[PDB]
Amino acid sequence: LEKDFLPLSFGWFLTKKSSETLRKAGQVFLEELGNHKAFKKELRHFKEKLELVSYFGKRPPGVLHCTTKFCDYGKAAGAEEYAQQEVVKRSYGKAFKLSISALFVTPKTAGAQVVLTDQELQLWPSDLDKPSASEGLPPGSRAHVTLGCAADVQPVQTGLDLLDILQQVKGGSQGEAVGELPRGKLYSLGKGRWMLSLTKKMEVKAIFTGYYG
Ligand SMILES: [Cl-]
Repeated sequence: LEKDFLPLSFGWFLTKKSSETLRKAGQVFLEELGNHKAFKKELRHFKEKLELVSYFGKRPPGVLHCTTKFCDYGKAAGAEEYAQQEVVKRSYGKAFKLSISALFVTPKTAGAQVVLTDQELQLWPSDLDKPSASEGLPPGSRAHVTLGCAADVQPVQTGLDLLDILQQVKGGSQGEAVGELPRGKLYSLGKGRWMLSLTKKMEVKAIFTGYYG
């Protein structure tokens, strides 16, 4: 009868090569964004400039990763429900490619938007608190890699911020780009929200597995 612990969370964990590449790309973005006059003009929402690398002080300590289901060893809602799925068991330990379409910043978080393939969507949970469907967006829209958080912000916030951004962008509030950074168009969504839409999507290798701490 004896029950088994679940992981702390399921997700795609980037290889060291991929993790370092994306981490470097994220840091260059914060450096460039912070230098951009359009960003400096609207510093209200955050002769001195703001170093965003310092602002987003809390970074993922290990390799970067895209979380599917936070489980807390079973103490999270729907953890056992998610973990016993056939597709989760089959995909365990398996290698995937994650497509990064954009990098974004809010006063709370910094992260990368992941656009899941159809296969990868099968690994996306259905019972997320405040899902994409709740905001008129397709499931898996809030898939992401967290690059950094403000001091009193928890990592789960990054998914909420991406969702909020995509609801702005969906409803035609994207507008025209305020400018351009090296690797894409820079969009200002107001209220401290910024998005860099990559000219060429970035691909990273990651293994779908369970994290225990
Ligand atoms: Cl979702």
